[PDB]
Amino acid sequence: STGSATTTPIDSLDDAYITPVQIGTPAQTLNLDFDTGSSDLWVFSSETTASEVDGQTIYTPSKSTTAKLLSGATWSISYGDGSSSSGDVYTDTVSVGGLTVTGQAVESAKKVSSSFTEDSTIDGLLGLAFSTLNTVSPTQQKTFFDNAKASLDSPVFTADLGYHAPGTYNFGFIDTTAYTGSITYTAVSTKQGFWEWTSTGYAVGSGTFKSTSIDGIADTGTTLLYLPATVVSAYWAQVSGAKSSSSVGGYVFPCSATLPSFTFGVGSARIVIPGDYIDFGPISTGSSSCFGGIQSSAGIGINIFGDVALKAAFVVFNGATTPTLGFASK
Repeated sequence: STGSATTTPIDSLDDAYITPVQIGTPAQTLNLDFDTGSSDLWVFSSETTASEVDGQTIYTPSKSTTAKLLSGATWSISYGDGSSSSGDVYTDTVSVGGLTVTGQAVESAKKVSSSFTEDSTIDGLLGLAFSTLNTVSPTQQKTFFDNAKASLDSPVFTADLGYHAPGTYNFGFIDTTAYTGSITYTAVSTKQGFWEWTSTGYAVGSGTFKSTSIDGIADTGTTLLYLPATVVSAYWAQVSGAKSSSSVGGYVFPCSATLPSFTFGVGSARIVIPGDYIDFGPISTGSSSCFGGIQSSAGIGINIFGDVALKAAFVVFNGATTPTLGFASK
């Protein structure tokens, strides 16, 4: 089997991407944030505290003939941005882009934090990291991908995120028309439950490539590119007037600037992030100070190849017995 679903930016900054997912019988379609940095599939629901729902579409298990309470199971998750959610668990049929899993754990939110309530476009998350990070207790649950894997033509999914445009998540096949050149594969460590890999270095604009190992995670659920302070300082030093602002919470730059590209290494291959991808616009409405898309990972504890980086590539998440990550230009 295979699946193929279009993913669409939630706003004009590509802050996140939503992908329609069918849950239950008859189908209830919710728009979920596919997150390769976490491992819970959770949704706004008929159980979510009413004051914490503001425009989201909810899953109502009592209207699904295939829903079953997973008795005694609870979940609770906290994300890198400080947001959180928790609740109880149903199993139900879940389909993505024509690919169906029966008995998928669908985590029903009883509580969500403010950031989720305030984002009316995101009806929940679909985690695509390794199932060892799943938060369901006392019986840990599998991700949609892990459940689908044995049925897939090939044990892979691919992320093809657009810049200010829709893109695609495919399951079970590699679309050879979706990228240019060849795919370069690189080793993954699953020790922390992430799609963790080591970049071979970077370049700023037309500058020379610096060979240096940068361990980090491929995380579709993080907007920006978070890298070591040394690397980030070298980038912003090439932008007149750019500075790190503690009041704003990161690097800002004059909105009048033209940003340089940023290149990252994948083995001997190179992925180029155009300068425009690094512009996240005015810090507040009407400001002439703009927020940067490359930020320091210092104090996160991990480097994160978020959407800014991933959208510059066609990315293969290879979930074979020895997992690997592939990157191609597109």
